Amino acid sequence: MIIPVRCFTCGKVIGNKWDTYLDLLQADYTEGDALDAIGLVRYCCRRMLMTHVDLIEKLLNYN
Amino acid sequence: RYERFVVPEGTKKVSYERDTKIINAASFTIEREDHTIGNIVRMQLHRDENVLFAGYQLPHPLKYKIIVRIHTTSQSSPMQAYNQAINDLDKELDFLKSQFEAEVAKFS
Amino acid sequence: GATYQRFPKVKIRELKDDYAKFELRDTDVSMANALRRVMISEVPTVAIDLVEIEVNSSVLNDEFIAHRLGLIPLTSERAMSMRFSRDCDACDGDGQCEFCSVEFRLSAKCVTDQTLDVTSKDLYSADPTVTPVDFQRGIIIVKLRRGQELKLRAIARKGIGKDHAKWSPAATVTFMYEPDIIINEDMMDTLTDDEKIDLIESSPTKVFDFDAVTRQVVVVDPEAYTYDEEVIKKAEAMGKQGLIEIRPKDDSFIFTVESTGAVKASQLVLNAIDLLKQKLDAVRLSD
Amino acid sequence: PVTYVCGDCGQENTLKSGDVIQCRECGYRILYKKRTRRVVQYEAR
Amino acid sequence: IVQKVVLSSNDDGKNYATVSLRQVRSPCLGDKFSSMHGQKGVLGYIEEQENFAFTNQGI
Ligand SMILES: [Zn+2]
Ligand SMILES: [Zn+2]
Ligand SMILES: [Zn+2]
Repeated sequence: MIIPVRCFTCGKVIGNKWDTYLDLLQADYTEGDALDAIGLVRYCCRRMLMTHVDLIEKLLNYN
Repeated sequence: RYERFVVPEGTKKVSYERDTKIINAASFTIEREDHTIGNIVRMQLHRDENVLFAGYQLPHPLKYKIIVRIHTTSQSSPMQAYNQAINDLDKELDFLKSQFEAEVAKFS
Repeated sequence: GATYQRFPKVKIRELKDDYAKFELRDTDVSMANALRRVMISEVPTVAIDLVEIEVNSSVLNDEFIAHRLGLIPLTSERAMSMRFSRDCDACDGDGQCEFCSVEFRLSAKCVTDQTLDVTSKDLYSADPTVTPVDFQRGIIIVKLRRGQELKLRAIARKGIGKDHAKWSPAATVTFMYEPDIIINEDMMDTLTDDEKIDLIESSPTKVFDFDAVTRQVVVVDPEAYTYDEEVIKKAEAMGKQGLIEIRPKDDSFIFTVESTGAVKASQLVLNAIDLLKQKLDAVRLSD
Repeated sequence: PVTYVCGDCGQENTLKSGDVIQCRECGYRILYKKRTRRVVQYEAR
Repeated sequence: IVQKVVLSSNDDGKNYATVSLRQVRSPCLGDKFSSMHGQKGVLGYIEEQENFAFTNQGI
């Protein structure tokens, strides 16, 4: 539903990086450059943000 | 219920047992330890000169318990070699801590 | 009266809060591995362990919220001085009590017609020493729309990463062997320079490079090597055997330490050394 | 005080007998049991 | 844990009740998994993190 607090494999805090990643995507960045500018170096941490599905917005409408 | 981690039962933390087939040979059984203590104690005993066998083993990889086997020469005994290894490891850790504190104070 | 002691040597190359890089030499790989294993699984921190929920009107269930709250890093400099809750006799758990427990509270309710975020900046402790770590907006917990509400009370305790990964202070601690690279220059002259470019282009990272100012090759940054056999398999594929050679330089390592911020990156190494001393002392023989 | 809500409008009925299962202000036949006030404890694990 | 209780009725005079129970599971030692290429299997061991073999970045 929401972004997980930590990466599954290593345990780095990523839970305060979703809206920043969406803001960088909205200003016409590639996904690799949006993750480079945000500090993620290991590919385990990058696949947490490239592959997240944000289901909380759909859950908020349908009650 | 998540409490049986580092606490042993009414057993000893370390139990000594001097085997009968080979002389100057013993097996120390340590409760609530794993690869961390066993590997450095093993590789410190190999640095000793009156140690002919040193080896550690988990009896089962899902148990938190190790067994350490030492065979010495006649110039020493297994218990002396065990205690000498442990004291050398403490003095090495103290030297390391002093070096690290000096470097951290240097970097600021 | 015998001594068989080692003397490790430390040289820090970059140090800041939450990050440390340092090279360590003249000890064994068993000691470097002991420091790594203890820093991942033995150094204690403080994290939320009990959650008591009064109102939950959000679209998320209670185990989701409790598992999210368990993984938020708190400031834990007191964790070496406080005691586990299995050892404390001055209380019953179940509330705020020094040496074993911290109480947190949270309450939120949306009244606007916009969606309200509930972050980790809404958790208020009854102890001003143990707070959430400051990094932004804060870590998201839940979102509310209108007329929904979250209200709870938490109990944060002390533990280690061997028990649950929420108590681990290391997002990633690792080391690597330091390499020793020799290039036989008497066989390096035998190669024309496009074959030298063909050799250098086989390496995945930037370990070798080509200086045409002397029309030769040079090993620059010999720590970007990753111990794959690609350049050696390339030189064995050209037939020119023994042109390069790489051996791991024994008793020399490079540590990299990152912390979640609960504790500093120097304090993690120092607490690892203290705990490893404390378990070397409790194993002794009395005799 | 066990009370029910209507899943269509939201009127808070109070059923204590076993006559029928029906709302008043709608006429529809679906009701939910309301969550009263109590504390439930969880591990954060 | 009780999630909801729903009470319904019919048009020909019949009452229904439904109670829902919520459970939360992490994988245990005989749960079943498969890739996207038909390689199914069962979980046979859960290993600690510091016992796993690691790369030069710590993955
Ligand atoms: Zn990661
Ligand atoms: Zn207490
Ligand atoms: Zn109605």
